Amino acid sequence: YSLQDFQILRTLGTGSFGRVHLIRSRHNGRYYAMKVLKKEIVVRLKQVEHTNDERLMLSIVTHPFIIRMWGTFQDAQQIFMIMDYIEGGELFSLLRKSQRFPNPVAKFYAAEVCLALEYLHSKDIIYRDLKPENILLDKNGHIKITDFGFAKYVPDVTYTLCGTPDYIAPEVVSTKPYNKSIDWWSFGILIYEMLAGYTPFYDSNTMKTYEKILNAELRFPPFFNEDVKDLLSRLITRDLSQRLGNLQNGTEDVKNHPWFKEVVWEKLLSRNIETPYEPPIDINYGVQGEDPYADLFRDF
Repeated sequence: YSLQDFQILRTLGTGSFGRVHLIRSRHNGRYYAMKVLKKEIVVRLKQVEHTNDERLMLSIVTHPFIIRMWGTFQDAQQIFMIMDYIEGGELFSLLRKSQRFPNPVAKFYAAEVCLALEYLHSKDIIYRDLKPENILLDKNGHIKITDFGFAKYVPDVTYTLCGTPDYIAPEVVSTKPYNKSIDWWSFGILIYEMLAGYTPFYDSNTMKTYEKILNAELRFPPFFNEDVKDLLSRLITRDLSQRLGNLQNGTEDVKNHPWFKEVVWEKLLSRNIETPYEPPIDINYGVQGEDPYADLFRDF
């Protein structure tokens, strides 16, 4: 893969480390998104590691519902990340534009997220940053989990406290070692938000938030059907001996919850099912003097 192997079409957005672009392969006329990161910056911001670790993760994970990176490459001043081109937007803005989601819609999305989590987990890889913001929807309405900046290969336990305040689990707020089960806590919060419009322990200020998370009652809105109320009740628990996903049968207990009875995990996993919504219709790359950073962006 090379910069001449494609033809830039337009800027899709402006990241902190640089733009990203809409590109067409000039070999098969396929589309991708070029995420460009200026090395000069990545390092000014002491963000080298975080950047390489994402590339690795993306190199060792393949799933219908996990975004794909077909490759990288770099010139003398920035790295390039060729990635799936997702048409459809982010589950977050879809949510806000419609206050709350209804049981089945939420159920669908949860089901696909469950599947990718099942995968990641079966390889001792935990995600760690489950928000509606990192879930993108592609043209046909399916899901694509993005940003694997916080995913780590965790065979036993880990420590690093990261993620997003509301969707975070207790054992992380209070610096304890944790396995992949935090992912199930966050999963429960994603579901609560798709159905309520808000997170359960929200609070404009951070610590006030780590507070409730740590010491607050889980109260459900009335229209919540029992099932969801039960699932969320098992998912969003503070005691890991009872939290779904961390039990004798791992993912199976989540996949087998009543709330997911009419779900053929097999049909869904093949994208051979129907979707509840289909989304609708300087810059000097190539330069190459000396690169003081090469030593750090070698795998690219």
